[PDB]
Amino acid sequence: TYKFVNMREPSMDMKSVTDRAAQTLLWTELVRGLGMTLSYLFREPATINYPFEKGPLSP
Amino acid sequence: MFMINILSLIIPILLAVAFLTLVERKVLGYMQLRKGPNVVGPYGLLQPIADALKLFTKEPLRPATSSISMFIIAPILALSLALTMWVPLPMPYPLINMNLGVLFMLAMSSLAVYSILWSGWASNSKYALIGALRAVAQTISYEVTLAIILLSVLLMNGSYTLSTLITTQEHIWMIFTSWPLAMMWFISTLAETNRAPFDLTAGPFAMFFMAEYANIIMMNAFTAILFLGASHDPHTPELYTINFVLKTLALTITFLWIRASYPRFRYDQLMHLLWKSFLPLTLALCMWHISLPIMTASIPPQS
Amino acid sequence: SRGEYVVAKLDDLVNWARRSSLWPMTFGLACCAVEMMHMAAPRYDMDRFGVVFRASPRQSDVMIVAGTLTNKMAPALRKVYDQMPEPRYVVSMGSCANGGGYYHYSYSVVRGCDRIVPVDIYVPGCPPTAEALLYGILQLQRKIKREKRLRIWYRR
Amino acid sequence: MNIMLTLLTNVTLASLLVLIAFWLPQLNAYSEKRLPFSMKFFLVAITFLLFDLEIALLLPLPWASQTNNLKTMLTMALFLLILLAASLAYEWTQKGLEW
Amino acid sequence: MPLVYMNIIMAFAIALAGLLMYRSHLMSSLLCLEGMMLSLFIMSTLIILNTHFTLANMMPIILLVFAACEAALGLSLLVMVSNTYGTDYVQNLNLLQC
Amino acid sequence: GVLRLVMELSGEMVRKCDPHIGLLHRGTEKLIEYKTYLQALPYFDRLDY
Amino acid sequence: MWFEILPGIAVMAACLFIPGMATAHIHKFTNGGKEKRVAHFSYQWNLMERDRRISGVNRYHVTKGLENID
Amino acid sequence: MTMYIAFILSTIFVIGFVGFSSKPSPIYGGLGLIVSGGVGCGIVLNFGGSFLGLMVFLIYLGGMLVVFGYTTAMATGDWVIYDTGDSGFFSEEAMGIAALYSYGTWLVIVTGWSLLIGVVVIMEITRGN
Amino acid sequence: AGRIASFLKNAWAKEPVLVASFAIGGLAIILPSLSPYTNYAIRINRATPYNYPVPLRDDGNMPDVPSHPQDPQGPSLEWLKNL
Ligand SMILES: CCCCCCCCCCCCCCCCC[C@@H](O)O[C@H](CO[C@H](O)CCCCCCCCCCCCCCC)COP(=O)(O)OCC[N+](C)(C)C
Ligand SMILES: CCCCCCCCCCCCCCCCC[C@@H](O)O[C@H](CO[C@H](O)CCCCCCCCCCCCCCC)COP(=O)(O)OCC[N+](C)(C)C
Ligand SMILES: CCCCCCCC/C=C\CCCCCCCC(=O)O[C@H](COC(=O)CCCCCCC/C=C/CCCCCCCC)COP(=O)(O)OCCN
Ligand SMILES: CCCCCCCC/C=C\CCCCCCCC(=O)O[C@H](COC(=O)CCCCCCC/C=C/CCCCCCCC)COP(=O)(O)OCCN
Ligand code: SF4
Repeated sequence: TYKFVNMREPSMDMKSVTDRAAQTLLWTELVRGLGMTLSYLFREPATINYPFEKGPLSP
Repeated sequence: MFMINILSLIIPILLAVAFLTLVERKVLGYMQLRKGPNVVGPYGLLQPIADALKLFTKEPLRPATSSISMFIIAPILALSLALTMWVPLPMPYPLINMNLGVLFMLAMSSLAVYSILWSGWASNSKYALIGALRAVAQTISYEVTLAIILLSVLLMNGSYTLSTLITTQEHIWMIFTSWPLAMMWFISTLAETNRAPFDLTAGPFAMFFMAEYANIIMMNAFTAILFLGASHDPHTPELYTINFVLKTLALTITFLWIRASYPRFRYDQLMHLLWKSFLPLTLALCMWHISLPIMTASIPPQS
Repeated sequence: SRGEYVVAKLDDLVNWARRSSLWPMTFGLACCAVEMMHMAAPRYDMDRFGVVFRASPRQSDVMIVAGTLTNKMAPALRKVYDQMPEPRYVVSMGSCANGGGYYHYSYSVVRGCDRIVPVDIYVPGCPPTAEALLYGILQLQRKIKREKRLRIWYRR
Repeated sequence: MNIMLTLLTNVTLASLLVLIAFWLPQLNAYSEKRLPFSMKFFLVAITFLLFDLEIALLLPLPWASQTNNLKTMLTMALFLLILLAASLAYEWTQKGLEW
Repeated sequence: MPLVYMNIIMAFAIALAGLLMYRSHLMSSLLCLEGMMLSLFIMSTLIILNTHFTLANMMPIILLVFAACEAALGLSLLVMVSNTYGTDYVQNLNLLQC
Repeated sequence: GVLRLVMELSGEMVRKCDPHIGLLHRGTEKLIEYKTYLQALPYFDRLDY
Repeated sequence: MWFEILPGIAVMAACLFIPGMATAHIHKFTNGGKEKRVAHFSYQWNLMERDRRISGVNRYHVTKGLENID
Repeated sequence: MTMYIAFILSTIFVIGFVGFSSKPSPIYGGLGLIVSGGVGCGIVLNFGGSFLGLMVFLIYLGGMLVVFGYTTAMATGDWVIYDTGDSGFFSEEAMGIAALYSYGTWLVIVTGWSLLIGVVVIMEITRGN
Repeated sequence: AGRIASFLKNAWAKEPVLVASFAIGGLAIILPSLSPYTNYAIRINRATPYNYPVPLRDDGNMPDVPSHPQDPQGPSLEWLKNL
């Protein structure tokens, strides 16, 4: 079985065209990326305090 | 006591640049699920000092064939312009009260490209010269739209005095009156300082870095004054100073945020962006902002 | 006397400044570079030590050789080393850079990066863990702390 | 006077700091060891110059708005902006903005 | 007639003489033309400001604009000349002779 | 990794690209012939690391 | 956590507080405790010059009140 | 009288014009022209032409000399004749300059046509073939 | 009618920047001729005194010229206060 990754056709009605124009002119997806990055800023980092803390190991 | 005022304007700017770098590294780290420098000093606070001391004690690599003259003048011009570009800013009282403050600022920004041109030419390398030419072309291209947006916005002010911008925004911010020009202005300020997504390019290198970062902080301060007007009470200017500094810090952190959030343009892509999306809209909005006060009988006072 | 005290204090200040900000240029020759990219990763965070990520050769302080050095690559590595401003330190990461390693008996591999450039710290491993390379970097910092240039100039 | 004192101070501080930065590492002893001419960039520079001239024409607008002849002033300002847009359009359609 | 006007006219004459010497580098000819333009701008501005000819304040800007356009044209021509020879040397333009 | 790239361009566009490789040629295939199969196994870890 | 970015930012704020505030204080110190008089348009300059002349101490900020009218 | 600061500036202007008039190393001639333009803009600013001096400093220096250097890179007594009255609550220079839109309709028309024709001419000349 | 609408729809997609710019420019050209406040702006500009009002020598034949600013005759600025 196989899937298609980029085989979609955008709608050409007036509402969808206006939505795309609003995306182009107001940079909505750019704001989405900014919000994702901002959300990442407010969560705890993964850094450990070497050499006082050591990475996990195995026998 | 004018020398004291000049020094008290000149030294804190350099200190703020030195710590801007620490903040820049730290903000990027915490946005990347890590930390910034937190070993050199209590919270990385000594990191700028260590960086400066290391850079000033590292050997300088003079090209041994370059024009020593222009190689020395270029950082001189960069730092001089970066520090001079701060003098007419009202906070809330400018160091120098200029009638045509905004023109002086525009002229200095126009001069800014000579340092890039001279640094590229004196490098004695074809590739560095090509890079300098690309940077100069991008800078002049975006400074055109910077100037047009600036005059369009100032049409609501009545003069080129920077202090009047405080009076104009006493009740409402200028961002509400014209947000599209503000968006284009922000992007053009990003493209002017060669900041991401437009970053296509020992002692003197540190000088150039300080000049660029002072330019970043200043541009954000100018944007805050121009579009986010703080209320000023003549009997305690400290409130206006605090508001202005907070807005400038917010805009600088937004710059670092954008740097951390996006890929970068190609050269032809940003050239096309400007010349085929910003310039037509800028001209249309310039016509709109010329005609609007006449339509609404809301022409500003000063003449 | 006070003459030795002042030079000792200034030497301490310069050593602290140099070791608290090491800007490395990395030769990502081979697999070891991957572990290098894991020490700049969030867990280990080289940047928090003052070690910046991917400095340019013209303003780099320490050279990290991470991977196998071939005969076709040695002149380029030597040219990059010559370009570096002083004071410059070289770190040998992994068996391939230390002594050739798994390709020691090969016709196209330099048997150790110290045939071409002098090396300050040798980090063993195939590959050394990101923690091991961090230990090597901190050892280089301690080595820098131990040095004394102003005192030598005074006594000479 | 005051502006000249400020400019002199700025230039002097920059020069002194650059010179000390360039001379501090020069006291300690160390080892001490083409043609192409792309045309598109020239067109970019010339286009910037022409548009800069038109902005120079547009600059007196903030004071142009108090004349009592608002109709004529508006007409001429809009005419200048329209011709600026026309210059941009002509450069656009003649493939002068391509890479 | 004050001395600053004499100094500006002397600068204009020096720039014209430099344009008329023609050592090489047609770019130098363009530079001399622009220097003459700058001298003209400065002295016209001084004359107009001194006598408070309020309307004549239009005249300098206009001049500047027009002359700058000329520079662009000249620059373009230079490029094409270089595009034939690779250098802007004056002696390369010896194909036409009187 | 490490790559040398010689390319000819007419202005911005790339007219010809030519990659020069072998800067990480260690001669694994010849070294494998001197090892047993178990001894030659770890080379494949290093092939695509 | 993220508040560990606050110290350095705070320092920047202090460095950005000094210039503006300083100017204000100096304008209060050299102009007799009042705002520095701005003079565009050449009429305010004439007002300042007249103030300086009638002051008697060659300082414009020294203000002569109604007590000086006899 | 500050040692004839206007005379000093004029002398520096003439010195710079002589310096770049010899045309040595056209990049150095351009730099000398930059210095001379700065001096002349300073003369105009000191005289009282704030807008016109800033117009010189912006247009001339930042656009035209910048394009000149770019193209080159692609290749290888006073204080007496002044007035005594006042100007009111505005600056006469600004009013006279802004009168370009209300008084100078003809000037605006001809200048705009010349600039558009200049754009067309530059495109036609640099088309090539 | 149909062709113009289809052209506008095809321009609103893949070229919204130019559509918005042309709309804004056309509106800026057209609206001032239709607004009723432009005459108000002209009158506001006319009422701003930049120069000293030079008095006229009285001859007994100017009933419309006041003798004092407080006198009823002369232009009034009540409409500007109401604005
Ligand atoms: C205004 C005039 C300026 C003139 C020029 C001076 C420039 C600014 C000077 C100020 C710099 C501050 C120096 C402070 C550095 C001390 C940092 C301290 O934390 O280091 C500790 C002490 O180490 C050293 O002993 C510090 C020596 C620094 C210098 C000592 C005093 C010298 C000051 C004299 C300066 C005067 C200059 C005169 C000529 C102009 C050990 O830390 P370290 O080992 O790293 O890290 C280990 C990591 N761990 C903790 C996680 C395990
Ligand atoms: C009659 C001949 C017509 C055909 C020949 C045309 C020749 C070339 C075309 C250019 C000539 C256009 C005529 C305009 C002359 C300007 C004077 C007249 O128009 O009066 C003006 C009226 O202004 C009008 O608004 C002029 C508007 C017309 C210009 C706009 C477009 C012009 C384009 C013409 C060709 C340019 C290039 C081609 C573009 C497609 C003055 O305004 P006014 O207020 O009374 O007086 C001001 C003085 N005050 C202050 C003391 C009171
Ligand atoms: C009733 C009377 C009203 C009069 C009319 C006025 C209404 C105005 C309506 C339209 C306004 C929108 C104009 C805003 C600017 C739009 C320009 C634009 O669209 O450019 C984009 C591109 O813009 C960008 O991509 C720039 C982004 C660069 C990265 C920066 C991130 C942006 C987000 C950060 C926050 C921005 C904050 C702005 C304000 C800051 C505060 C001062 C087009 O590019 P493409 O989609 O690729 O298409 C081109 C080929 N056809
Ligand atoms: C006289 C009034 C003018 C006032 C407004 C002017 C403001 C500034 C705008 C003009 C500046 C210059 C624009 C020049 C346009 C060039 C056109 C062009 O050739 O570009 C076409 C694209 O342009 C077109 O698609 C053709 C025109 C499309 C329509 C343009 C607007 C027409 C009228 C629409 C608005 C009408 C009123 C608004 C109605 C909507 C309801 C509000 C090719 O694009 P490429 O960049 O080469 O793409 C190649 C890579 N894919
Ligand atoms: S040293 Fe070991 S891990 Fe690193 S590249 Fe060589 S074989 Fe791979």
